[PDB]
Amino acid sequence: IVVDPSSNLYYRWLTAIALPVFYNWYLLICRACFDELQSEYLMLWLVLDYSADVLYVLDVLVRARTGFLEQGLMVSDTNRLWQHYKTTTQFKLDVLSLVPTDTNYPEVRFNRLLKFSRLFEFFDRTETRTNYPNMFRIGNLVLYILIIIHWNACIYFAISKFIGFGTDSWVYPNISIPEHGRLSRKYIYSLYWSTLTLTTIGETPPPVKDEEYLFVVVDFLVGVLIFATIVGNVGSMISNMNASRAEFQAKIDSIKQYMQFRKVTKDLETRVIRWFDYLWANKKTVDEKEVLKSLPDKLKAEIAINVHLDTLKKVRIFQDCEAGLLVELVLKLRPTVFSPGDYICKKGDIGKEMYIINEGKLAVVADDGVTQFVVLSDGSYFGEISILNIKGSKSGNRRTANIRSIGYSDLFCLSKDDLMEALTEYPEAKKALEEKGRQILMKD
Amino acid sequence: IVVDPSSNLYYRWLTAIALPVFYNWYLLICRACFDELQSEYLMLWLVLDYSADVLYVLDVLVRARTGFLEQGLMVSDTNRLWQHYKTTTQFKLDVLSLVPTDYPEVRFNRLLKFSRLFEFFDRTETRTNYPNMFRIGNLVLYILIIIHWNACIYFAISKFIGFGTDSWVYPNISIPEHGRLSRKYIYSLYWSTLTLTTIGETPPPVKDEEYLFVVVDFLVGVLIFATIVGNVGSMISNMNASRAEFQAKIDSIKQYMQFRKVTKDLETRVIRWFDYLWANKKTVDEKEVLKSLPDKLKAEIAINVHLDTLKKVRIFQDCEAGLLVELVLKLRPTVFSPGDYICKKGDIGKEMYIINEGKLAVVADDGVTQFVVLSDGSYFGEISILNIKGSKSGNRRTANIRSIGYSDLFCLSKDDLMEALTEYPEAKKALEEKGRQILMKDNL
Amino acid sequence: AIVVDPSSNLYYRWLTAIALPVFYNWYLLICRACFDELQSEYLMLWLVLDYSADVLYVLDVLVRARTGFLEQGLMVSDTNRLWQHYKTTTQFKLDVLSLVPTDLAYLKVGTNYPEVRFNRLLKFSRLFEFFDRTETRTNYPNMFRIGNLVLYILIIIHWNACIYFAISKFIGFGTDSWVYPNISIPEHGRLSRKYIYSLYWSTLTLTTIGETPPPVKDEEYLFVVVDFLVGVLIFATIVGNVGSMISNMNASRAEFQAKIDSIKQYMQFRKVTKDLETRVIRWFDYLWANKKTVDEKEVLKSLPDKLKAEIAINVHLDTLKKVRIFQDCEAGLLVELVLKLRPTVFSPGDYICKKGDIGKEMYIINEGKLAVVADDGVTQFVVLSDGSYFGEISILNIKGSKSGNRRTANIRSIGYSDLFCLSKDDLMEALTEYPEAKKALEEKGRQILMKD
Amino acid sequence: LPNSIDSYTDRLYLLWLLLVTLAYNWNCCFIPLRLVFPYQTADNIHYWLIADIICDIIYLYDMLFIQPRLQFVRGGDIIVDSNELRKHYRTSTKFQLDVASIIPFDICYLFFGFNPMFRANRMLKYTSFFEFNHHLESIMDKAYIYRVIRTTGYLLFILHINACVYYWASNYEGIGTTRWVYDGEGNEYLRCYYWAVRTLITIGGLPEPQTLFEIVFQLLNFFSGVFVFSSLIGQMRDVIGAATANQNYFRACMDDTIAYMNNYSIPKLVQKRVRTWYEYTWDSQRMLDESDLLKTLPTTVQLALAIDVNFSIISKVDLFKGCDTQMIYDMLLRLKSVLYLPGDFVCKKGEIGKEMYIIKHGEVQVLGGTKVLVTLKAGSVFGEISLLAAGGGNRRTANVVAHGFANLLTLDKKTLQEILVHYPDSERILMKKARVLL
Ligand SMILES: Nc1nc2c(ncn2[C@@H]2O[C@@H]3COP(=O)(O)O[C@H]3[C@H]2O)c(=O)[nH]1
Ligand SMILES: Nc1nc2c(ncn2[C@@H]2O[C@@H]3COP(=O)(O)O[C@H]3[C@H]2O)c(=O)[nH]1
Ligand SMILES: Nc1nc2c(ncn2[C@@H]2O[C@@H]3COP(=O)(O)O[C@H]3[C@H]2O)c(=O)[nH]1
Ligand SMILES: Nc1nc2c(ncn2[C@@H]2O[C@@H]3COP(=O)(O)O[C@H]3[C@H]2O)c(=O)[nH]1
Ligand SMILES: *[C@@H]1O[C@H](CO)[C@@H](O)[C@H](O)[C@H]1NC(C)=O
Ligand SMILES: *[C@@H]1O[C@H](CO)[C@@H](O)[C@H](O)[C@H]1NC(C)=O
Ligand SMILES: *[C@@H]1O[C@H](CO)[C@@H](O)[C@H](O)[C@H]1NC(C)=O
Repeated sequence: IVVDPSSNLYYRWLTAIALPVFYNWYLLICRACFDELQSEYLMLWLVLDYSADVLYVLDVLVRARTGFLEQGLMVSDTNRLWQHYKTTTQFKLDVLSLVPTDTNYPEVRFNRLLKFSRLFEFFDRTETRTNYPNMFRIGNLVLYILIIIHWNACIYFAISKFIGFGTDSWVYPNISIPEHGRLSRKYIYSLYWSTLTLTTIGETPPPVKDEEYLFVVVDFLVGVLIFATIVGNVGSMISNMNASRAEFQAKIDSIKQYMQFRKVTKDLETRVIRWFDYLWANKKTVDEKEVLKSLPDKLKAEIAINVHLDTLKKVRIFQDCEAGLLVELVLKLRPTVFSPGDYICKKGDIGKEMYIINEGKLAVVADDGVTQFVVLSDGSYFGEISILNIKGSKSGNRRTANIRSIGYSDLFCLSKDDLMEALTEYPEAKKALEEKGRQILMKD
Repeated sequence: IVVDPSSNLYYRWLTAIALPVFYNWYLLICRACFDELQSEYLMLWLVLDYSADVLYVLDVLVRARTGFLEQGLMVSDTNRLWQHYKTTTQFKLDVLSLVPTDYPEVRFNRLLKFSRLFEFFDRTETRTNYPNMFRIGNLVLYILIIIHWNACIYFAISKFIGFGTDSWVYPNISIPEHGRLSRKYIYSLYWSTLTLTTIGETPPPVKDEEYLFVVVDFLVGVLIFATIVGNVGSMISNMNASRAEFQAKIDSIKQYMQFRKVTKDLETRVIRWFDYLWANKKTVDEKEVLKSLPDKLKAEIAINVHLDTLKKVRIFQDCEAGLLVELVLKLRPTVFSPGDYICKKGDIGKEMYIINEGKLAVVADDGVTQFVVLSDGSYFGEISILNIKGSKSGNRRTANIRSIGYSDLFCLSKDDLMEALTEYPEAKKALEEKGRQILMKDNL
Repeated sequence: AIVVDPSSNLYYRWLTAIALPVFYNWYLLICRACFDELQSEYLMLWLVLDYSADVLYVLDVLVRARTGFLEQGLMVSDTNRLWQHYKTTTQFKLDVLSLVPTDLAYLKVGTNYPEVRFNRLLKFSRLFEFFDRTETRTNYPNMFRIGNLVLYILIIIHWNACIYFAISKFIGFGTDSWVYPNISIPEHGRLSRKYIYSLYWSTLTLTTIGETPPPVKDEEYLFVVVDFLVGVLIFATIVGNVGSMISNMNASRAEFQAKIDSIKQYMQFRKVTKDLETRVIRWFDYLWANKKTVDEKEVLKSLPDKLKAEIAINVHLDTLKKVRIFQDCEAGLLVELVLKLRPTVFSPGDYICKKGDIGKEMYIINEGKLAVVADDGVTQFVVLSDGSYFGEISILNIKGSKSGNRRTANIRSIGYSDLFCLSKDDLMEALTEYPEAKKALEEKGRQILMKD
Repeated sequence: LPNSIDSYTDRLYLLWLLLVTLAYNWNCCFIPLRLVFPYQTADNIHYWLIADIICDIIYLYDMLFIQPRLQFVRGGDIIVDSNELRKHYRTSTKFQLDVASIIPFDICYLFFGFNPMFRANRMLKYTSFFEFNHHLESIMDKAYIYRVIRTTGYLLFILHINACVYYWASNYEGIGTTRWVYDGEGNEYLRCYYWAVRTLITIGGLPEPQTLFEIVFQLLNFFSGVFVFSSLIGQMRDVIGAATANQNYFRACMDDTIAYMNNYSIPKLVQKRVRTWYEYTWDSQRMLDESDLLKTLPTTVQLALAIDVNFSIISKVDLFKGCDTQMIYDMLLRLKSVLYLPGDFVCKKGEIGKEMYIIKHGEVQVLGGTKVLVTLKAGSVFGEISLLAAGGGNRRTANVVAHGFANLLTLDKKTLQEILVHYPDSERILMKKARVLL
């Protein structure tokens, strides 16, 4: 069996190996530096160390059976997978994370931190798989902050143990005093010192000796760089989180300034502003071809037959013409969203667009009086005679009826020229639509 | 009666329900933690509690009779509105926020109507005319709520530990200097401000819980500071995004005029043009302003802008209705500098102009003499565009039209005109015979 | 009967001469109000400077009553209409409030209270107008943005220093540990020590540094917490403005680098050969170092068609009158020809047009040096140079000859040539409205074809 | 020492600019150090003179034997002639700074002793450091690493300059006079650098300034620390926003089309196929659309880039000998690169055909309806019998499915005729080869 690296079994393994890598980082520096946490909970660290080494051995056995894409399809040959594993630097790291250096020294297990690539791979796969990318970027930044704060706390306690407990006023205080001699007090005061140094607050006692001066200078300079990267990586997240709202406000205020420059009357001004408020409230602010211009034609057609073929299968003119021509039709359909009361086309305008109603309710209004002859619901269709343009008709060069919206209709439009470029490759259905249009025009 | 969710009465109700939600957040955590505000002003908190529960049950009724949109139409059937409300989670939040569980710690479910406060902030952000000033006020309100909740959390932790047993906690409240309620609240607010802005003049902690709370508080204050800086940085980058884009256009133009060695008269003419475009606020062009709108609102804005200017001239009044709609749809305006020749003699003119807010004058060949001065509303370019018998020239300019001031014209190009002139044949025979009458009017 | 011009340079010299005493009135009016040794010690200097600031304020009312405005394109030059357009503004109300004679009350109180002259700060619009006109007028806009930001936060830090010293004078000098110390002590009683320690306190509080002594009373706790929240807003605007200046000081460099890394990503994806990879990369570094990386149509897109035509004439016409072919032609054809040119830069070794191909472009050389070669390699027959011309015999499609529309020779570039691409269709649609010019171009094409 | 230095393909010239950077960084980092601290003692003065003579020799060798040898471009043509390179550097604006920097004020050592304020004109050669910065940022495959190291280097340099200014002010007020000044008791550079770190970084916790000069110093230093820390945040934000720009744009378009497919209620299999397309396009191309990139380039580099990736694939097929090169170049500029997920149908038997498929990095199969006839590997052709025929013509002969993640290069029939209307003779001979081959 070959584990596919795009599957969900591989992400379950990425979680189950980013757990002991995180344990090995966090608790290996804390067990090395604090020397009572290693000595007290020794049975717990024996159990967790046996579990983390078993997961590291199974991680090597999984990476020797993880497929990789050669010419589009996955390699299933296990000897090819093993040779492609052996030529990697990750095989050197995943073998170096398993060398038997060995109870009293957890510094001999510091080569278990070398599998950082599994932890960074899990964080990358979670950020591309989850539904909350900015929430996971905040969680990733907070986890990197907590690893840096914890490693600096352990480094401050190791430096204070090397210099001497309580010989200076800067180091950790005297370990034989039972107030400072407990492990909870040791870890929480070292974490308090590391937080106050790395966040550049500095309420801690000032250094006395020269190596303490140098360590606090290097600590403040690590902390100002880390805390500049954190402030920048939160500000970039906030700016690229509300860039779409800022772009929509720029569009709205530019059209507002254009209307107050050109002296557009207040009714049309309120109509434009209520249309923009409707678009922002119902989240149709994007354009359809602008957000699907990057996908290929097959996936654009898959979305388009998934959402338009249900309303385009029950029509007068395209009933059983051609399946691929209905595919090209729903590719070349185009949306416009209308306002309530907005006339689509009066008596007198020359026709060039066929409209397909989708989530809307229209009305064939009269000229002078507002009388609804028949309300056209969603799935209905109009524009057909002025996009077919048949000879032998009345041929007044005008549309014969008024179309007015009752509510916010979402018409999916279709041009006659786009119909002809859809219809070039199949001329029998062309003649079919001409005769169907002739029938519907004679039986109007 | 159905409250329309985009009306003005619904925003007046969003103000009147975002008042007691903000009250319940602020003063419910303060009355819970301080125990002298709750015990002294008990009549005032009973009155404001009665008013907050009255506005909460009225919000339950108003959310029950608010409307939603299916098929673009306003629903007014109250059983459908009540079913759509009961299916949502906000009815579960409102019926959880109105459990009379009655010590204002039992009234802490009144904070669960936070969505009305967030809805009021979003509706004010998309309704006001100072959106960056409202977003500064919104961010200041958010950080004052966090400073207040941290002050109440510090006084609760200090009351749980002991008043004045340590140096970290709030001092001994039996002393009348530290015992007053104004001193309690303003010292807890001063402490929470010094912690959550990462300043640290506070006394250092003593116990492990005080060390751990100050660690968690400093990390939360680092993330608060980072969010404040990221919000004000995105707001400053959006407050002058149009100004920075216009300055990038100006600087690219000046870099081009440095690189291609453009002479000093034309460099100062382009610099005067960009100074005018800055000082009269036309920094964004109408061709990119009118791209994001739908075609129906674009045509209606074209009507309401250009038709009242186009019907100011009496000889262009004899034109068909939908053809004038298409003509003001295709009218493209430009602005001319003073002294800029609109048309010299030996240039074949392919444009017709309708003067809108300008003042042009006809001059001789290299001689500033004023035969006539064209004004606002008048037009020209009509005898060299319809291919009439000229004085052995056909389509040639028989007059030099300069600009007296910063004039603005409606550029209607020849082929741009003709590609839609070909579709309306008898109306265009009427327009070409009217052009023959205009040529007869000026000069045979 | 003089009318000033608000787009001129006399108006900008007046904006400098009125942004001097507005800024003086802001700064030294809050300082003379709060510190009380400045008003009592330098009284003759403040009488002279307040006479100068009031004289310039009266002259700003007389200049704003003569600033022309635009209606129907022209500058309005009649004094009654200028006075009426001034009088129906709110700025006239702010100016006549900014010249209210409070010197009567200032002489009533004994020439010691400049608190009555705080309506002289009401010409802040002249200061904002001067900073706006300078930030569009100057050659260093980011340096002026940082100078403007440093002036704004120094106004706030100075005003907050004066507010802290007024609060300390109200509470009492040296009763608490937070207030300013006892001024009868001769070390803290000096005015330079007073102002510089108050400015030090205000910088430490308003930038959220806090080395100050902690407050004692509730009014001091409240003023310090209000100053700390104002200081975190001031630090947020400082970081936002300096981050925006850094992001706009190399925006063009960042977009060019994004184009470079996208080209490198495409060429490492499709795996082109390394000679073509370094050719394209050195081609893009040459286009950046010679400041021509952004295309002429995208630079000139914002401009009107008249200024685009004048810029295209003033660039391309000194090249296009060095061609020995187009010397007998007219102004409209030369305007349309220099409008329909598009420059494309070639690298060394690059082929312009190979022998035996269908001709669809005409080229005019400008800052380049080319060579027509044979089919074997680098054999220089003619070295086409600056201002010379090729491509004019295989786009006209003159049939009946031995060549037809076949480009008769292999043309390569020697240096980094910058040709002017003039297309075939862009010439035939630049000759469609001019038939006499069309047959003149056909007769010169017959001459140069009889040469060829 | 070549006759002419190329300065773009010269790692030796990059090593020389590293040497002038090291001499210039010695001057900038050890001018104020010897000027303020007492590290120029009487038994180290020959060491300072030896490294300062090495610094002046590197400056002079730069001004004489390297910078008059640089290949530059004048008027399009590159320059090789050494006297013309020497004239170009002598009439350049680097030579003003270089001959103004190398002015020997070390001969003024007899007037006022060994004073490194005489050598403070050696810091005027900053253009060699900025040339080294631009050359290293252009040669490096990851510019954000060197932008971070340069922002760190400027931060440590302003803290070093502020440590030297604090030791000057300590020696001016007197060492150990007030509580603010340096006391004297440890390593002087380390304690003064610690004060400069805790002031510039706006931390505080130091002794409070006592006299008025110290209040002015601490106030100006805290103001400069506010703007240095703000510039540090702005530089790290610029590096972050220009480092995750393509990833953020890819993720923004991905969540935008996921928001569209959830707004129009599209099922989980179609949403999974769109997400699988997006993950494979990021893992292959590391970009959204290559046509959006290639539309920005000039037409000649577009031609050479299309030729070097597709002309071998066109010429390795036996069909494409007789076609002429201008039509071949125009169809290589009018190819479209689409991707097919595994199992997708590129040619359904019975549908209309309008496309010529050039396969590249993929493997499709023909199914004539599940048996594998010939597995089309990369470089092969299919879709050739519906491109040459007019109108409907012929339908597909077999169901063609993509086995792996095939990346087809497509040639639509409409773009083929839009090429063909500008090439009549090519159209004629192409129709003749069409009729002979079918
Ligand atoms: N005249 C007419 N058009 C109708 C009717 N019902 C739907 N329509 C569509 O309404 C139209 C309005 O524009 P068109 O003239 O373009 O074409 C007409 C038809 O497609 C009807 O009863 N009469
Ligand atoms: N030839 C001419 N045009 C005039 C005169 N007065 C106004 N005009 C307008 O000036 C014009 C300049 O451009 P047109 O040739 O387009 O058309 C001409 C007329 O519309 C006049 O006396 N002679
Ligand atoms: N054939 C040819 N073309 C030349 C010569 N000198 C300059 N040129 C230009 O080089 C050309 C290359 O392209 P064209 O065939 O389009 O037209 C040719 C001429 O305009 C020369 O000596 N012979
Ligand atoms: N049916 C079929 N087509 C093949 C085969 N080998 C190559 N091809 C090409 O594959 C094709 C797929 O599309 P077409 O029907 O257009 O035409 C077919 C042939 O040109 C084969 O064995 N069978
Ligand atoms: C710590 O305490 C022990 C006993 O209380 C004492 O002997 C030792 O000297 C102390 N350590 C220091 C550094 O003073
Ligand atoms: C607080 O003060 C009261 C009287 O002032 C005293 O009885 C009590 O012990 C004090 N408590 C503490 C913790 O100091
Ligand atoms: C200030 O100093 C004077 C004289 O030195 C003294 O009389 C006065 O009491 C002092 N004020 C305070 C508040 O201590």
